[PDB]
Amino acid sequence: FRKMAFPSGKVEGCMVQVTCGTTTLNGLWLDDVVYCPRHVICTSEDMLNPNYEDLLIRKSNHNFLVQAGNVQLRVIGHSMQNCVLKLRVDTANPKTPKYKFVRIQPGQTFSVLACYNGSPSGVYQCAMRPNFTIKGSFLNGSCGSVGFNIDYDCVSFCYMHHMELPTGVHAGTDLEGNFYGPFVDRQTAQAAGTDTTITVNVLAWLYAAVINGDRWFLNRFTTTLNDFNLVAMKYNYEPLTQDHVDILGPLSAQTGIAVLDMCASLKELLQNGMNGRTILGSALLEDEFTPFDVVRQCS
Amino acid sequence: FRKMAFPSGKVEGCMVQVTCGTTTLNGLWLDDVVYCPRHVICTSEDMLNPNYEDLLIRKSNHNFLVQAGNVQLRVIGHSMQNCVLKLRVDTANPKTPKYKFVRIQPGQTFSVLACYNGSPSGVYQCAMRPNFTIKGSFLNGSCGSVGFNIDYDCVSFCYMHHMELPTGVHAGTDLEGNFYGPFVDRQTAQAAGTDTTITVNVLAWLYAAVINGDRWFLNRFTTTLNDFNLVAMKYNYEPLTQDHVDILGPLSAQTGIAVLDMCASLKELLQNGMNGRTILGSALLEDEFTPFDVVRQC
Ligand SMILES: COc1cccc2[nH]c(C(=O)N[C@@H](CC(C)C)C(=O)N[C@@H](C[C@@H]3CCNC3=O)C(=O)COP(=O)(O)O)cc12
Ligand SMILES: COc1cccc2[nH]c(C(=O)N[C@@H](CC(C)C)C(=O)N[C@@H](C[C@@H]3CCNC3=O)C(=O)COP(=O)(O)O)cc12
Repeated sequence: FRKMAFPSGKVEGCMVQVTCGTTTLNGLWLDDVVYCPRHVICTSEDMLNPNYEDLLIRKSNHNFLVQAGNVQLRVIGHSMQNCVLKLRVDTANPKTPKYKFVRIQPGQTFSVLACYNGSPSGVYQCAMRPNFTIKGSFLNGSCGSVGFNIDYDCVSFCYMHHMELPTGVHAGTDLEGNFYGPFVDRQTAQAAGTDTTITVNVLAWLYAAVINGDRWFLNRFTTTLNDFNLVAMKYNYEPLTQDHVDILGPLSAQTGIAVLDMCASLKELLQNGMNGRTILGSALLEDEFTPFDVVRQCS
Repeated sequence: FRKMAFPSGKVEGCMVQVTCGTTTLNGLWLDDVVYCPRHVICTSEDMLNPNYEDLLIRKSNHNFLVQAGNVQLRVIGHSMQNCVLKLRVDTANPKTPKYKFVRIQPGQTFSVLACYNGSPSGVYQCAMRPNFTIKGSFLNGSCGSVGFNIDYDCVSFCYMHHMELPTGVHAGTDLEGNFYGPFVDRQTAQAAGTDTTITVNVLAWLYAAVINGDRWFLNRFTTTLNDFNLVAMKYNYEPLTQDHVDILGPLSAQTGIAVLDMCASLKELLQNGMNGRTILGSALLEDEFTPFDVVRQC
């Protein structure tokens, strides 16, 4: 069991660089539209509190340099959707995959393709925290890098990178430019809310352990969803949703362990601790594997 | 600071499916040659003690089914290099990157493109352990998946997957077909030698933790290289060479913590444990980041 990203080639073929003045960021070239963070239009001093609608009115199509590698793509239109700039270019990307734009929920994981000046640098898997932060790895010049999932050659884009909080975590938008969480694209220290443990992913990990024959923590009690949720919040664990119960279904069926029985097993772990014992080799409960992640690495 | 693999697009364009009989696995298509593990020619019976050269001479070009996506490539030749079968096809792969075949040293890292039926499934980073296994994530059908590094648009292939040991770790060959370690491509339960921890990599990772504003493990003390290595070897850590010390230079210069200062930190963490704390989110001392790995990301 390890953190595994999706193959990045279908997204690599869509990465370009977008420059305004001296500001260069990454953009996403799908069909004949390039998506990138709107603050590329900002000067260093417009950034503390920018008037983006005002800033954009001064810009023209020919103020935008879009480059696939060193090849220029002529910009023939521009609009602002929330915090993302949409640049219509004169060439449909021949490497455009089947795609959708999706807004993910806390807990869901995705692969990040870290890029600089339109050139891929690395790929790794992140989880969206309950406080709408990701624990990423980004340097200057990374903005506009995207996060994604691939389901049957269809690339679901879910994240575009904008910001590093003072705590070192990262924040950004979906591909419609709506931030995850309560952050804004300004040059300003913002703090995320207190983070919690992703309960649905911890349960998936317990299912993963059972599948591999590590099952001492199973007990003979059960619980209601509401009773579990109330206890979970006293341990800094996220409450479960009906959708969380549903995506645990496959693992529940595969192991024969009811979701609410596994919750009662987790509940006992929270009230009593590990007592010097390990699960899948570890003394800590892992919370960045989704049920889908567990199914993927077991099937 | 997280484990990050190279982007895999240049390799994805090389993965094909290879079928001989009722065995299917992955192959790597570069120019007009397809590389895959040789046991794709074996039947259930042969697997116990296969005389491979004997079994190969009895195969024809038309016994090999190579599929690239949905298109089928026609084998026009075949040979064996150690545990790797080389299948010549009549079509050159347009997506062939600039590439080299390299054999990595233990402690060095690479990216693994896990593939099933010639279709890429996931990418992650591994390190060649000192006992020549890797701690990967591979299921049935993953044989022929490859490991690689990328330096200035040149892909260096170093690993082709063959086996999962009873202990759950993994083993394979370089692209010349030579196994890493004492393993053999027969269907037997094989054990590796005792593993040790990659010391130079643990130090790099401690330097990585400092760079990211975590310092709770440092201390005022210092140690000599030999006195460090005595303690390190007692804990089944690999010895630290003067080359390792130099390789860590950049990280030492950036953080202003001398190497042998960090060694004293590691020596204390080994003698005192981690006392319930975590470093970069880990309860355990992590050894799968090389110095260059840290630098490239930091
Ligand atoms: C407001 O005072 C602060 C105080 C304390 C902490 C703070 N953090 C930020 C911030 O994050 N600012 C955004 C730009 C704003 C307009 C949203 C930014 O810097 N994003 C980077 C990615 C970053 C760079 C390093 N690691 C990353 O993740 C880009 O890539 C685009 O900027 P570049 O032109 O490429 O450098 C401001 C700030
Ligand atoms: C009694 O014998 C044993 C006892 C105890 C442990 C054992 N382990 C193996 C082994 O690993 N055997 C190789 C083939 C031999 C001939 C080298 C194999 O099974 N390789 C997999 C990838 C593997 C499969 C699961 N996870 C992976 O990483 C392929 O991909 C090709 O096989 P498939 O055609 O896909 O089934 C044999 C064995």
